[PDB]
Amino acid sequence: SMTEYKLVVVGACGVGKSALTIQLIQNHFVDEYDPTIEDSYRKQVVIDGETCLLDILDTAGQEEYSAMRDQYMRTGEGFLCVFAINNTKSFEDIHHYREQIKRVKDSEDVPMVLVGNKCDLPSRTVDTKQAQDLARSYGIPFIETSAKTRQGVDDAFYTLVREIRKHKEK
Amino acid sequence: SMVNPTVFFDIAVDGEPLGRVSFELFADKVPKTAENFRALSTGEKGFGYKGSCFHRIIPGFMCQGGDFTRHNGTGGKSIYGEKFEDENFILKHTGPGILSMANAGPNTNGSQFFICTAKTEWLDGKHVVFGKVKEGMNIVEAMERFGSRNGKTSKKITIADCGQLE
Ligand SMILES: Nc1nc2c(ncn2[C@@H]2O[C@H](COP(=O)(O)OP(=O)(O)NP(=O)(O)O)[C@@H](O)[C@H]2O)c(=O)[nH]1
Ligand SMILES: [Cl-]
Ligand SMILES: [Mg+2]
Repeated sequence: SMTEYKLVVVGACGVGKSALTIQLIQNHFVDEYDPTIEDSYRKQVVIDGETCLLDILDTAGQEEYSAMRDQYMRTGEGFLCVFAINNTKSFEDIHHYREQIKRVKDSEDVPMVLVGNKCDLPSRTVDTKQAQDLARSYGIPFIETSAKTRQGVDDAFYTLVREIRKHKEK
Repeated sequence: SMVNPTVFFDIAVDGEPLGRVSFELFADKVPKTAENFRALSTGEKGFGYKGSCFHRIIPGFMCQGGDFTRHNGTGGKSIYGEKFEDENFILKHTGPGILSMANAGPNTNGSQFFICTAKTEWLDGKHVVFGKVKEGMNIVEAMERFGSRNGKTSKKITIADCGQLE
């Protein structure tokens, strides 16, 4: 049999939400920035021996249109919360995204993964310990990724599915 | 108008003529912003809109264009430099035909702009309104039909020619 998971990718503008999604779906990376309005993708994978369909909603970094963003969060089962390791403000923004998800879904325990993207770059401003400490404070995993080299891309999405499955056991 | 300049765009669809859209630019109330768009429409500074694309068209909302530097929706530049401040918010997004500046947050006006195809009042106070379609709203409605929910157009919509009307 299989299962299906609604995954939602959120985070500040330009952190690599789409590049991570496109690596997962289409196995390529481009330097050109194509700013998102909204896109959805589907992919069949096997995670821990269990086949599933991933429904990935790639959201824009903006946080206006609360009516639409609240609906994203209501429908979503797990959330990739992405920042870029060379953008301190995008790391500081993570708290707001998490608070909105908890509010909309009426829960302190929502499946989430903290993703520190662009780890290929030499311009780091957020160190790993900072991110691990933040993820620890939330009780969620932290995954370092590069959409450019594909480092950690599968891990980030697969870990999120593992988080959903753990939550469903409760 | 006795005071406000009129500029035009000749719109093309994969290079084929679609029609002409003309705009009244509200120099009487938004002079710096209107002058930027006027000059980018004549090309008199040596750069401007001619040849550029309406890269983001979303039915029910707007037609956005004006990136003649990166040619991919991320670029743009004003006649004052890469960016200039929000001049005022005197005018509001009151319905179809309103011409307003696109931006990346406060005080980041460059060359990108959008033409509303409906009232977009949630943009009031955030985007500087500086003109309106004078003639050719039917051409804007025709452009809107090449858009999609995520803004991607099914055919390439360009400003094949543009300039100022006497
Ligand atoms: N070096 C490097 N560049 C990356 C990485 N991920 C994304 N980029 C670059 O960063 C820019 C923005 O990436 P993108 O995936 O579009 O970001 P986004 O978070 O989807 N932006 P938006 O909120 O507008 O949709 C692009 O130029 C992209 O190539 C990465 O891991 N490494
Ligand atoms: Cl907007
Ligand atoms: Mg994106």
